[PDB]
Amino acid sequence: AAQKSFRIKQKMAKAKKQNRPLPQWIRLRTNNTIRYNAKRRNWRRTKMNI
Amino acid sequence: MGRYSVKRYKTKRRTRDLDLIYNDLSTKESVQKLLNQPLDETKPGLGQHYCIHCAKYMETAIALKTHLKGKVHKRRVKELRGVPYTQEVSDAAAGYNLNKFLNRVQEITQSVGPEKESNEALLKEHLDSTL
Amino acid sequence: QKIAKTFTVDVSSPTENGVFDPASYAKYLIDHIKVEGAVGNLGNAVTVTEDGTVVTVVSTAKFSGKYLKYLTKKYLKKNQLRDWIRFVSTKTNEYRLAFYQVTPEE
Amino acid sequence: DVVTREYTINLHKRLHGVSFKKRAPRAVKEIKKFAKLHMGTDDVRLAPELNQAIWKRGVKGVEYRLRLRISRKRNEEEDAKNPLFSYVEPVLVASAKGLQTVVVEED
Amino acid sequence: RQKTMIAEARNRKSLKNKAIMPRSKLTKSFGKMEEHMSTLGHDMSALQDKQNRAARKNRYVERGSDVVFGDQDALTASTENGVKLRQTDRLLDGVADGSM
Amino acid sequence: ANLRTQKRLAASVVGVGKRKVWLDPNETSEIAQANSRNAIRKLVKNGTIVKKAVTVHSKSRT
RNA sequence: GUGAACAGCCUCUAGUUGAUAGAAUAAUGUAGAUAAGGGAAGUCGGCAAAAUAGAUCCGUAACUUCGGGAUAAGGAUUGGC
RNA sequence: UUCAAAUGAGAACUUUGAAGACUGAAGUGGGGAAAGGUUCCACGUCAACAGCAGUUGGACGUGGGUUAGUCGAUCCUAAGA
Ligand SMILES: [Mg+2]
Ligand SMILES: [Mg+2]
Ligand SMILES: [Mg+2]
Ligand SMILES: [Mg+2]
Ligand SMILES: [Mg+2]
Ligand SMILES: [Mg+2]
Ligand SMILES: [Mg+2]
Ligand SMILES: [Mg+2]
Ligand SMILES: [Mg+2]
Ligand SMILES: [Mg+2]
Ligand SMILES: [Zn+2]
Repeated sequence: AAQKSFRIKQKMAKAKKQNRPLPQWIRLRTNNTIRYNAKRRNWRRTKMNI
Repeated sequence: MGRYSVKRYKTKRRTRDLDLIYNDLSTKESVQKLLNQPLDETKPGLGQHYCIHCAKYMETAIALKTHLKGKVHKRRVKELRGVPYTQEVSDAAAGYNLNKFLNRVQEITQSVGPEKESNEALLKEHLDSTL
Repeated sequence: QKIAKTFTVDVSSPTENGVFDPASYAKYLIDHIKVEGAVGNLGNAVTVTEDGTVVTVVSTAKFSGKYLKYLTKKYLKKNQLRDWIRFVSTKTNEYRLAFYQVTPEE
Repeated sequence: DVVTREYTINLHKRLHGVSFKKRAPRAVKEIKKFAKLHMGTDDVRLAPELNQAIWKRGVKGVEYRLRLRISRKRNEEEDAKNPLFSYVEPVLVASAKGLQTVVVEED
Repeated sequence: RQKTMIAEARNRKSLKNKAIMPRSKLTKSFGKMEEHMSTLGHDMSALQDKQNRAARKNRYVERGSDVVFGDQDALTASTENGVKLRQTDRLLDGVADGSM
Repeated sequence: ANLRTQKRLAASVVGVGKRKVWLDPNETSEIAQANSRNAIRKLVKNGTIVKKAVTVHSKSRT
């Protein structure tokens, strides 16, 4: 909704900052086993459920 | 072909022809006979109130009066003015029995025409008086 | 009531370029200006004169700049100059004929 | 060979019995086939003014006969697969009736 | 000629679907102007004088920019994400060299 | 080329719909350079972008 | 605009032109129509279709809780100038 | 639905122009409530997705953007808790 509460907007801000792929320099580290972002979220795939 | 023309001009729904109506209107005796008809239960208005030009029965005198005050009756009267287009007209147009057609047209102009016009005028004034 | 109104038209640019005829245009206006619903009824009402660069129409009976523009555009269409020459207004009741924008061929 | 001719195409017998939503597109395709028949070119380009003439009376109102100016010219691009192509232009005339195939002198 | 003009006007006009573009906003070419005036039978000497004057006024003079950067391009490495000079690149800022 | 943004900006600047905006098909690079409403105003002024007239709905028969 | 009308149909402003396409036109289908003469003889069964229809005028029965039935029924007309 | 040009290795599907149509103001128009949460906009860009295609995209990558004494919440009480 346009008229939203601050708690909702703060959670939305955290989700926006989490929405990213991996930095490329992570892949170059020694013994790196992280190859993709397995917790990535999109607005049309999984709903945040408030 | 189309549904409207088929269901209006089907053979079993045919109406009386203009030449027959002209022959009915030509003689005063036929006009009197059609004006004085026996009471028939199969006709609207007990066979009374019969327009000869349209060959149409009416249920009431007011219905006949409204029919007379109408363009359909005027159209029929306008149609019944000239030669009724028998077979002789088409024959002479093709070039056949030309003298017979000319003699028929002359007889219509001389004898049949004015008598039919006078009978129509008498019928009109009679309907005006009785209505 | 019947105050005289003067309309001026400047045909100088097409006349100098030699694709226009001010005398023919003035004759067309004389022949085709309508008064009270008929042509050729300009008796002491509308006067049209020309001098090679300016055409002047002085009228006392129901003449407007819109009507003058309409008649001039009819004349331009009749002479097949409608796609190249237009009727513009410089100030109130003074007008000119101008060529449309043309790029040089080079 | 560079050449230019004027033809009359009978679109009535080519569009006889065609569904109404397909009449103008089929007229376009038939005109392309006509140019291919008369010039031997697989590459046929129609003028947009010709497309306007085809589509002037809507999707189902194509004229019975059209007067066309067909020009076979040279394909200048190296990457093109064919050295020649046809360019079809409309010939706006008083009527498309009673006209024969003619050759236009190119100046 | 009248029937041909009717046909040409019909092919030109499409007033039922949209309006015609204004000539006061459009511009046309002197070649078409010259050929139309020649068809009408006028004298094109004054129009050709005006066009020659316009062409002689419209001259192209080269400059230092044309001399130095006339055929060159780039002069700056294009970024992988199409970013500006001071725009952060989340994906690639931690890797300095293009080989890595 | 893609002039969808330029068409939208021209419609907004001129004040009409996208159906009433004409972009010159010969000045494609010049239009593609215009990323701002100020540049669109410049294009409208110099004639690259033109506002079409309304479709007529005559009342003569009425 | 037509029209009693936020109905149906067409248009201005604005907005779309999206839904895999091309070529042929067999049978059988889905959706929609027409039909000589007869007119329900079909079928468990008039199922389905057809017929009617707006407005103006004439006129309108049994029955009834007297308020209705009722637009009962049955007839005539409609354009343009 | 069609024609031309541009872009592109590649265009039935992208862009612009030229045409034919549609929604027909109880809209396929212009705004909002609930809900969603960046989907808005720019630049770059096609492996996967858009049951054909795709140079296009609500896709992928990088960023920009939401400014109030007067608009709301905030205050009041309603059924109620
Ligand atoms: Mg067929
Ligand atoms: Mg039958
Ligand atoms: Mg039986
Ligand atoms: Mg039986
Ligand atoms: Mg009853
Ligand atoms: Mg509809
Ligand atoms: Mg419509
Ligand atoms: Mg696919
Ligand atoms: Mg977007
Ligand atoms: Mg994104
Ligand atoms: Zn009668």
